[PDB]
Amino acid sequence: EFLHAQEEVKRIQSIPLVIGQFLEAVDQNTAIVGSTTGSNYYVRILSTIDRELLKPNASVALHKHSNALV
Amino acid sequence: AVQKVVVHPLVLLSVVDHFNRIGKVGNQKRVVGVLLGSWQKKVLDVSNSFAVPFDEDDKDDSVWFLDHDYLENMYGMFKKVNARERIVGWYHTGPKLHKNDIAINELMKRYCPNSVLVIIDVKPKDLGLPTEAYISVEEVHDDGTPTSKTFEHVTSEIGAEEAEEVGVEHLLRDIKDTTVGTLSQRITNQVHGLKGLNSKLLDIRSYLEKVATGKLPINHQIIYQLQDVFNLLPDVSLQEFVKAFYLKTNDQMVVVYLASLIRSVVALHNLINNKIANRDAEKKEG
Amino acid sequence: TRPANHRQLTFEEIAKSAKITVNEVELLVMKALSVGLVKGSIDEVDKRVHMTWVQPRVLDLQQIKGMKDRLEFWCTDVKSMEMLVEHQAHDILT
Amino acid sequence: AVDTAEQVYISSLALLKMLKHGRAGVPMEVMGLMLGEFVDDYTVRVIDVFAMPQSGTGVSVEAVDPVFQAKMLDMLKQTGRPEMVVGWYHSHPGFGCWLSGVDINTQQSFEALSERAVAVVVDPIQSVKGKVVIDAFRLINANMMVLGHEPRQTTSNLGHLNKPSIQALIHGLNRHYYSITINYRKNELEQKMLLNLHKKSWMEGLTLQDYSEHCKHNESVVKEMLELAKNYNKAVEEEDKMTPEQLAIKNVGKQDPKRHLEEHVDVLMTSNIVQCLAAMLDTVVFK
Amino acid sequence: KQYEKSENDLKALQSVGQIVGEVLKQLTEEKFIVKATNGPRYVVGCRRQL
Amino acid sequence: MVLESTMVCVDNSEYMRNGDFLPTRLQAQQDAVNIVCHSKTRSNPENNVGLITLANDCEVLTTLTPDTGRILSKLHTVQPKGKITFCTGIRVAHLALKHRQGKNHKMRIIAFVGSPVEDNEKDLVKLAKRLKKEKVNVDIINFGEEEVNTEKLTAFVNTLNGKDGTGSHLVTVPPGPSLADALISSPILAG
Amino acid sequence: HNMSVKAMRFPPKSYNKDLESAEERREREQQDLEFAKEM
Ligand SMILES: [Zn+2]
Repeated sequence: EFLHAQEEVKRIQSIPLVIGQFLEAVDQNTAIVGSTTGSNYYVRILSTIDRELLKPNASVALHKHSNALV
Repeated sequence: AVQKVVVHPLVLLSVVDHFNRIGKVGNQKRVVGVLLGSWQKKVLDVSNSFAVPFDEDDKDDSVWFLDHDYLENMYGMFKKVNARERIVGWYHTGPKLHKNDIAINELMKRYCPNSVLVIIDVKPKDLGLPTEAYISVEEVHDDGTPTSKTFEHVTSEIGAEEAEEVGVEHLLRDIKDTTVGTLSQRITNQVHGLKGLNSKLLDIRSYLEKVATGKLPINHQIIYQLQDVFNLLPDVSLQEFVKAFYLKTNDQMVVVYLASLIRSVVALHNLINNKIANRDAEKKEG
Repeated sequence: TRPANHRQLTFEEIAKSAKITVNEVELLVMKALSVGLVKGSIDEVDKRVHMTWVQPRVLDLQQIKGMKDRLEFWCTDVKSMEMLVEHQAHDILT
Repeated sequence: AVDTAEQVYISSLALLKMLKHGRAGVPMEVMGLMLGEFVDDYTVRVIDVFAMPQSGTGVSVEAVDPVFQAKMLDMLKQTGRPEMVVGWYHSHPGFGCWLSGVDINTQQSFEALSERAVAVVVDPIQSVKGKVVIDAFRLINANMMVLGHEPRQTTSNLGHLNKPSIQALIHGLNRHYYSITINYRKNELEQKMLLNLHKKSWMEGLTLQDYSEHCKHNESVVKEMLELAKNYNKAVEEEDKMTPEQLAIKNVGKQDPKRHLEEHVDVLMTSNIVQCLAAMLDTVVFK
Repeated sequence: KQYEKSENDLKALQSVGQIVGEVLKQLTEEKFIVKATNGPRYVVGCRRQL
Repeated sequence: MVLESTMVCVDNSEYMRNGDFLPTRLQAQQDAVNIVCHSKTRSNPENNVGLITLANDCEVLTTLTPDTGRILSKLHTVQPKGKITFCTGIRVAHLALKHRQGKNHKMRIIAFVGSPVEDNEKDLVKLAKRLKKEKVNVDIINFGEEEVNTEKLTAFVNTLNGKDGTGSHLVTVPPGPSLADALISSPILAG
Repeated sequence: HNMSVKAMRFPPKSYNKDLESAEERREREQQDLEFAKEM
């Protein structure tokens, strides 16, 4: 039953995706990005991302409305 | 000439719903319909279908009917709603390969050159993949008739697609033995695959039923392969096939000996990360 | 005629079964390999040949009796080794 | 009146017809008809769906062409069995599900003949496995909006089970239409013959997997697994240090051994145990 | 004919303008990544026929 | 109007091939089919007239459609070459009329035979009592040449309108190549 | 490796309560959503 929701969470990644840039993280599983609309945000993550693929200055993906890491 | 066929689960369901809407006749009806789809890069694709009105009287079973006006306009609509979609051949419900299916194909080859048929299942029980397809080949050849023509089975499987895997995996909700680890292969091909070779061994036993008693045509072109299977039967255990077998067992299990040795120390380290949260937590909280 | 255990005949037996001399049977088998009716290898110092593949011939209702019986106890060998599978790996998957 | 327990039974064939026609022509809003079997005051059943072709370039629901449907309604009538049009659908591409002001007008032309034509929205993009994005709707009279009267007169605790999305709540829900809970009609005539036919491996596990390269790949992992254990000969050594909650934030830049080191052990086992076992069943079965 | 041309405008008023962008690279067969002439960079798909 | 479905069974057998009839045997029977499908259309717009054969290959040449343009297009260079096979000609004529959109129509077939038949008279009377239990009235009109005083066709129509059928006829062929418009003027005037 | 599992699951204890999110902030989330829908 856990493996049903394990794949179910990735509906958020679907098509209409915008691009920001990683800046730093406050803690575990919550970070700060800066969008290419110019304004910075305090965002949430998606848990399947390997965190150790982050930060040279990492181009990321953001949800177009709720605006968190994708 | 044709590599393989690709069948989607839409058309697989788009026969059985038609078998239910004609299942009220009770006595006898075969579901025969028109198969739609493309074929690109030498791989036969199957996408869409419908079914054509058809009847059959038992006495003088060479009188079939395909209402071609129903074949024209409904494909004219489907080409209009989807120009990418086109004809690919035909199909029939195929319990046991009825007799009209030698010239149903020749009736409607004026639309598709390689007019392929598809035999489906209406009562699902087997240990395999109950979707059959043939191909049309003819011969002015060896012994039977001056005009000879016999279907030959091309390999068949159920092809997937990204859009339908959402719907296919939604409609199951019953059992799906995923999480491929050390035991997905054990059951998809080691429990089942050995019993896969069961019915392939048992199939040539069914041809073997003619030793002196069965049907009157005997062999001519069936035994050159069977003479080769016992000839190409693999090498016996006398050579360094003994020695090179123990060679790799003394190589493959070394990696297993190293990897299992690693797994102990990892979980031993995880024990220490749990004694750091037991003894250093009772004095603080209580 | 020889079984699949050896099928390894010598040149002296060819000189017996075809009454042809030693200095021509090497020319005889290279013609047989070139036409393609046999596929094997040729030794020269041990005076033997390792024939592997032969041309398939026809047969009557007596050679199917051998192919019935050599097939038949090979059926239960598939039964016997798979009997270990569903009985030892049974609790791995219901 | 209606009892807000309207319980739309659909099908198994139509959902595949809905998503295929919604995905192949995706960014233009496509539409079609719903040819089902109407039942009582409470429920409705839609078993068959045929798609309607478009009119021109542009995202619209343009209009129905009754030349097309009248020939289509008697097309399968002479072949299969009679049914009757119980509704219609369109497809929002990547929105969600609501009735737009363009969507509501072509609905209002269809509720004139029968008062129970269902407006259905499918979304073939926000759907992955256990999501098929759905929730068909149906209009409510704006006459009762002026009266300030709340419709649909709840007699069962079956309607208020799903919670509507806030983005659909921005639109005309719930001031012009309502949601309807649905389930699916599954049956063993279809259930078994799609399970046992989708992913069946034929003779793959009865192979040896490139026998010179499997033991070559058995070193292609182990060599860097040495140095990845040197990191595991490193990261444990800077413990009894700054309070390993701090060793959670700080390790988001560079790779860790401990998770990566139990990773390859699973890989270096199932690649070996499956391949070593399959070699030793070929020796018995093949002579 | 005076109702013909004025019927052309009856359905010409339903076309929608289109954002003019520019293709930056290509991730997969369907994952494209663009930047409009407005501003921000997007991740985008296509039609299956284009 | 009255509910029927007119189905003509054309004759592409190999004995209808000569030039004894004045335009052609093919064209004179075609325009006879044309003026009677104009007769069945203008008395009732619901009737459609398609054509079938009774040759070795009982082909649906043109589908049963209210259009006649496919009928006019196929009957040019139609190749009337083939051994006649009438023993399957009933089964292709009857089972076609059960594939129709309406079974409440009067099952009516006309059948054109212009070739010597090699049927068994016992096989057709088993097919006649098959049609007795299927309630089918077929008026067979003889064309071309045949066994004169047509053999096995008197006993078939007699065993067609038996058991209170009594409405069918058998228009036989006159063995003279005259103009065939007045030959078929009797079924167009009355039944 | 089994014994390092079988002697490891004893200090799981006092996992006191998996909190979903809130009572109050959930209600404040609902009020904020109702404000946006009215807007
Ligand atoms: Zn819409």
